[PDB]
Amino acid sequence: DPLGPLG
Amino acid sequence: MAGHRLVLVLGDLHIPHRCNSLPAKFKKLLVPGKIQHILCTGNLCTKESYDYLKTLAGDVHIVRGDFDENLNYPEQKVVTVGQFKIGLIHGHQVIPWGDMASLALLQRQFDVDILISGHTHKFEAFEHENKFYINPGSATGAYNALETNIIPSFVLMDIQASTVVTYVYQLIGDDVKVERIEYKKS
Repeated sequence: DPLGPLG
Repeated sequence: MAGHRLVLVLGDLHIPHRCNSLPAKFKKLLVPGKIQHILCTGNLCTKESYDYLKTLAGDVHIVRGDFDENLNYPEQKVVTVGQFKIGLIHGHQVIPWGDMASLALLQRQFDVDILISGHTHKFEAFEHENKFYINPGSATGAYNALETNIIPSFVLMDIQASTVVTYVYQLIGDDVKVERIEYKKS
């Protein structure tokens, strides 16, 4: 969620 | 994200002349095994940065920047990912830089849903007349032709069906800002 697909 | 296609979009690194490496907090995010395709606007500017991109994904596409050493890179590229036709060019060919009229001509000439360009070192991702335009900025914060206050940034496109969700990563202060921008095909 917070860093999108890189989280 | 089964059935999603993740495309990293970045460029204007200008390693090693203008910058030594990507920001540490970007490198912690950019790890192997997640990204499917890389679309690079160019100005790496050397083989060492191309090798780095290959550590992140097998499928790396690059177009020729005006400072790239590798003259084999194409001036422009069109690719299809999911339902989207995507155009890629470094953008030093666009005068004045970032010109909306010139980019829209390139959109029509390439016949693309999404046009990616660089050269300004200023992130932009926006819809204009039902087409989508992405500039990932400079992932190193390299100075550009005019100025030095450059925000490091890159983009990740999450493509599914006729929707792309574009995630923009910006280093503001020493913290990463992440925002989500949706574009849908008609």
